[PDB]
Amino acid sequence: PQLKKDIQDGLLKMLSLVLMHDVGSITLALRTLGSFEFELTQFVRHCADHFLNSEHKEIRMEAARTCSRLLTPSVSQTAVQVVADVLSKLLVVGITDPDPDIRYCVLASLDERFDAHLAQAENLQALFVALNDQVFEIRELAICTVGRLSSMNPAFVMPFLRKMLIQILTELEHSGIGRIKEQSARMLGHLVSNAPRLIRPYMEPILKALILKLKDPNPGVINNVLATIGELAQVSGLEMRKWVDELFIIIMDMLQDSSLLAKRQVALWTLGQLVASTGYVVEPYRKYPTLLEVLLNFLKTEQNQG
Amino acid sequence: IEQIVVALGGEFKLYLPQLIPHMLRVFMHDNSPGRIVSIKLLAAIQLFGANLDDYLHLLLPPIVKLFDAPEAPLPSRKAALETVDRLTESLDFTDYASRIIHPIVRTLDQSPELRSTAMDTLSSLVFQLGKKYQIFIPMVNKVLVRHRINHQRYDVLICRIVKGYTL
Amino acid sequence: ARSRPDLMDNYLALILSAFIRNGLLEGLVEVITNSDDHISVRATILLGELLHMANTILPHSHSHHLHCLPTLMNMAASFDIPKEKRLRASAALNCLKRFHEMKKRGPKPYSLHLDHIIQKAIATHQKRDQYLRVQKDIFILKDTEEALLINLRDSQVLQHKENLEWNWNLIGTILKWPNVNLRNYKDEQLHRFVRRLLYFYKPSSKLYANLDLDFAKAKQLTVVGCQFTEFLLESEEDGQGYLEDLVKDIVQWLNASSGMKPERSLQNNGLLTTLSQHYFLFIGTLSCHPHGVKMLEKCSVFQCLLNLCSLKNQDHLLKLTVSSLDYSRDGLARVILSKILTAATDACRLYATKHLRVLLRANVEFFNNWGIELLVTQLHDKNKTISSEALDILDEACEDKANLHALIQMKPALSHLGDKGLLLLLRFLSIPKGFSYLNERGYVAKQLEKWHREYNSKYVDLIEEQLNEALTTYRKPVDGDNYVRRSNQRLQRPHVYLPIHLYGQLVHHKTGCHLLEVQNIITELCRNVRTPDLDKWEEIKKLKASLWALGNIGSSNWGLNLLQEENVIPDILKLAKQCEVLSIRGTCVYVLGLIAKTKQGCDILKCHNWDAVRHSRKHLWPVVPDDVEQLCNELSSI
Repeated sequence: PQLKKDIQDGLLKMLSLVLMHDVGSITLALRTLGSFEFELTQFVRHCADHFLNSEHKEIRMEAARTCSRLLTPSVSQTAVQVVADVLSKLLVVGITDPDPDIRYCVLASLDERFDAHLAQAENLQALFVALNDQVFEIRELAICTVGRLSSMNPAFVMPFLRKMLIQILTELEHSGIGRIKEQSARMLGHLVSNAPRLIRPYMEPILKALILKLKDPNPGVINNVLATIGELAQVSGLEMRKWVDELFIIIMDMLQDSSLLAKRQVALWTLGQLVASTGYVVEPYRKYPTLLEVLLNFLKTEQNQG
Repeated sequence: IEQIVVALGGEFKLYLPQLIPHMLRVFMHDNSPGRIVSIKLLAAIQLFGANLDDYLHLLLPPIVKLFDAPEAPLPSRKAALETVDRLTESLDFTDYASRIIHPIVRTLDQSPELRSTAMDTLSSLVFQLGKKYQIFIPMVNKVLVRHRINHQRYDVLICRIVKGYTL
Repeated sequence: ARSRPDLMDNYLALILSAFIRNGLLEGLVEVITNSDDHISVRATILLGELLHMANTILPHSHSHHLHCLPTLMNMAASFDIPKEKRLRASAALNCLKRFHEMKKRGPKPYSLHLDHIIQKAIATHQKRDQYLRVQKDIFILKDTEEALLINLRDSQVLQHKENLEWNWNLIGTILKWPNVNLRNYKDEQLHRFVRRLLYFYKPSSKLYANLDLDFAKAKQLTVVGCQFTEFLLESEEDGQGYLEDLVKDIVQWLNASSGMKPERSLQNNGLLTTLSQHYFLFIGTLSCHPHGVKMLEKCSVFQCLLNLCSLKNQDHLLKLTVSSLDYSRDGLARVILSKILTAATDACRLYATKHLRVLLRANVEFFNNWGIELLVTQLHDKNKTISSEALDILDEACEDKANLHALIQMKPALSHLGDKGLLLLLRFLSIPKGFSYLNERGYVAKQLEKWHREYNSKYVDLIEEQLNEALTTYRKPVDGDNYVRRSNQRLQRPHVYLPIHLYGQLVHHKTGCHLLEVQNIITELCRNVRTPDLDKWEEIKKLKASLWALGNIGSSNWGLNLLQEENVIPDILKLAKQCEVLSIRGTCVYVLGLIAKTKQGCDILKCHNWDAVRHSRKHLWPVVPDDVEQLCNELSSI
């Protein structure tokens, strides 16, 4: 830990004569460059040849893994336009790519150091058109993006964040197949633990949606609808108290009748996080006299440590 | 169905979503040779208009398999490409832009003989987008160069976003 | 006839409340209520019309509420908003009075005459100008999507009313954003769609009226509407993209100033605590010239604070006058910084300006309500201008004309900066009030302003690469003012400016404007070094468009027809000589023809164009023109 300049001079001597002056020599050098932080002027604009008009697989895939790590030292108005140019060059290849794997890899390099750079008018429309998708796991953080950019620029998003929520409840009470229900039970579970700031004046979308949709005849429904109840009290406290003399009745089918096996490691966690969050105390605990000893069989039958 | 909504007007939103799971089971199985059920259904789809903007995510994603599955016959997929064009002029698709660029690449790779029918599909979409084309400039260099697509109108809408005209 | 009398009665009530006879005018609030009840609460028991009487009573009440608003705030505006919300949620006949409530700040009520729901988005799109409507189109699309969501919530009656409750509770973050940053453009765009949604849906209109019936938000919207007209000449005006930095500078200026913008909701209760806090903060943070825009709220609420004392701020004004008379060595002084809210007490002692306003309102009573808020500010600025012209540097500005002492020295008089070339180079670079100098040369005194216009010509010699707004202001003043023969000769030696081509192409009737324009194009077409060629091609295309668009003008256009023939002979000579510029001019003419094409007349000219394209051309030079003429050929064929 005394000569970093020796490694830096060796890197600038070896990589510059390979990159500036075939296939594996690009990857084995760009993975070497993106390993630790440096002090980077001409090496940023060197990427105007690789991921623009390539037809391979591992060129546009590794385009966001290096440039997101080289910009770690992020008032000096010198390289701000360079960061904006890199942020504009990543979106024209993270959206226009046909492969789902590269579109999954362009979201694994986003950090919290770009909150003030995404407030421009030329960068909001890049994520305004990234809502509809056939790939399911890209749309999981699609609500997290508009929830993170909700409180940062609230003066220009107030019609936008209220018109994505009205299309949510239209498919809960009007679904007939298990695929849409299985997708919706995973989609609604992300907003209850990522962005509480769009929930506290918005009781009415999530209040009525978690009443009638708890009586579905596939263990995946029990595993995924209850993920919303798993964080039901973190976003609001002492608000749902006047309507919870019926929620603790249907839980026994999750406990007894061991025929439809569900993930009890998250089910017991869901039934446990509701106590010490919004203040649930003695008032339901006498209405069941029989389930006090069934937990003695729960703690002796299943051998799951979780 | 198609005689009800043409005589009442624009008030039929109160009985719409009670028949969407009845339509989800249509595209799953079809024992009829030739698939006349979807052909008779698209004739009622073409008279929707501009009143189905609140239940578009339950009918527009499940109609991708009709022009993608190899089990579909040839006259079945010929009448469903302009069906989106019949409702593109009435509806708005400022947020729906990603699913009409990427699947049509692998759609055109399978059936190149249906170019004269599928050539009008993207036209009504790029007439609706406007200033949402400058991102997808090398996409032509991805697609049309591979497939030798030439038409006199295509040099207009590519140029119109470059010079900055609006019509 | 009733707009002047209601304003005079409100001014008399404010003068009685400000004086010692406050008990003789405190019982007129019901008299301010029945005028609000004769058009709104008149249809509560029985509906009657009297439609013209209700329309005249609503407009006079709207003018009295938008004139000063010292009576409704804050014990009568909350009762007036609730009565209007109850009248809008009662029936469809009483709900039509909201447009007069919408015509005060967000006026666009005559866009759609209740037909139809599909034409409401087209009316909202046509409600703009629309020159630069990039963000306005996205705002109109968001408003149309919000109206569609409200229509879905109205059609989800009555077992899926969660979206109606979301639309009713859609002012949670909007009330917090307007109290900290003072930006309610999206709320004004969403409130403008409530008049379009009230055409055929009673429950959606009732939900939209109950959603915007907040008493805490109505006063903030009124303050935002009253403060939007004060930044027209006091602060700097810019676009929508540059307003964020100005809003951040106006919202975050000091530490003690942040405890009054979000707080003090009932500002019309005492109206003495904020002025005392400002007078206490100005004595501490002196000799720094900070908070240039933070004192606008104290200046706007200076005349509205009728419940204050007579000589409460006399010691603070004396301390400010003593501090301003000994801080001339700071290097940054502004006479309109904090002196606008301090000199108002000398002209508002006991019914001084009220009688002069009432005499001007009763003398004509025709248009004494639109520009009254600007005339009062001009009178308050001119009341202290005689002391500012004698207390500041009046004979030292010509000997110490530096970059710091040239703040407001450019508009002292008409002959103040008639030959100052040093300040013009800074005024052209800053451009804070560059458009205000052209109004003095166009309003009056046309005989003594042309030399000042020559100073504008000096600006035409100063900054050749001017902006679009400065070019538009230079083209409008040269066309609006007569005797522009000296300004039309500026294009004789222009490099890339061309400031007399578009101004002369609108209306040309003199021989001097036609004899020089017929030879300038022929002189510019000869120099084939691409500098004057594209300008001559654009001028010929603009002349052809002005000759083709004028279907009825004119009867005395024989000289214009001769100039058009001389330009068409020069266009034929340029087509026989050149190939690239001729193809560019032909593509421009084809675009100008296809922009307003309505027949198949362009297809008949293809047989005459194909014979001319093969007469005198090339194969390599026309390859660049063939990539751009294909769109024109496709537009002419189809």
